[PDB]
Amino acid sequence: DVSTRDIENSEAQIWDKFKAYNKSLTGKADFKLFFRWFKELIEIETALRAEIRAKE
Amino acid sequence: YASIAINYDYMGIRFPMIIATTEPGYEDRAKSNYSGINELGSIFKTAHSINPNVSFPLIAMYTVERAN
Amino acid sequence: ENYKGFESLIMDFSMKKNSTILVGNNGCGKSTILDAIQKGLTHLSSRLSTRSHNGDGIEKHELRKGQN
DNA sequence: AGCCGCGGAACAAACTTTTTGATCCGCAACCTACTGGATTGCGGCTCAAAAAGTTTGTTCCGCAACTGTAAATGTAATC
RNA sequence: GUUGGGCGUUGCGCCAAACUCUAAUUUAUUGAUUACAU
Ligand SMILES: Nc1ncnc2c1ncn2[C@@H]1O[C@H](COP(=O)(O)OP(=O)(O)O)[C@@H](O)[C@H]1O
Repeated sequence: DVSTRDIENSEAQIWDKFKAYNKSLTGKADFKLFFRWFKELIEIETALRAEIRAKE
Repeated sequence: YASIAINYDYMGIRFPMIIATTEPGYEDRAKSNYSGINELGSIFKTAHSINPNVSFPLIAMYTVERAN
Repeated sequence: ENYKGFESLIMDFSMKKNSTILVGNNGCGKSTILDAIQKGLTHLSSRLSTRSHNGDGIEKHELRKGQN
């Protein structure tokens, strides 16, 4: 389960009802989808990000 | 033990190199030394700084697989 | 000392016995002691088999939160 | 107190092995005698497309023994 | 598991006694100390 390979790959879809059936009966609790949902839900609320790009 | 001790030259002072690989155990009978070649690479790196368009040598090898 | 979850830990494993068992809750740090036995067992294996003289080490994320 | 080559690693583009979402085509069904329309429907089989799983070329990270003028020192024991 | 005593088929075997905060001393041509040769 949860590892860097899912969180570090964070960097859209409207989460329709027909989605959550997808990749369900596979056998793994994919934290990557949960993290993407978390990001998408909380993004509903740029200059600093541009500053981060320039400073880097 | 096994060692390759080819020695290079640039129209002047000899710049040596020893490429060695020994099985663990008998370890003191052959060791590598890249002192001269590192120095020569530093010389070319400095040359590229003082003169951006400085001449460099050509190194290439061709096996039988050129046309096959 | 100031590893993942232990401030100061000292343990002594029995020598006349050939089995040690760690028992505790999920969140106490039994995995931490095994992860600390490695990163040193890796170093021992590296210097017993290879000539690399390298291995694992304590990463920045494993530092105890607040310490240095 | 400085940092040699060696070999794993942390990343990151390419291959490469399947997960999915239609499309199709026998293929028995109707319907009635049988190509019954001017029909549907239904389950194996196959399709690239794309979200997942290796594989391979490059870049830093770390670390050892001792260094240029230079102590053989009767016994035991300390750092 | 560790510590001090005793005997001598003594570079240590045995006997007789004790103690448990969760938990055993290692460096020389150096310096300090005991001791012989001065
Ligand atoms: N940077 C940190 N700060 C605080 N706690 C930490 C930190 N890193 C690790 N830990 C602690 O280490 C614990 C992880 O437990 P773990 O080593 O996996 O043993 P186990 O698997 O038996 O539960 C966690 O309880 C977590 O709180």
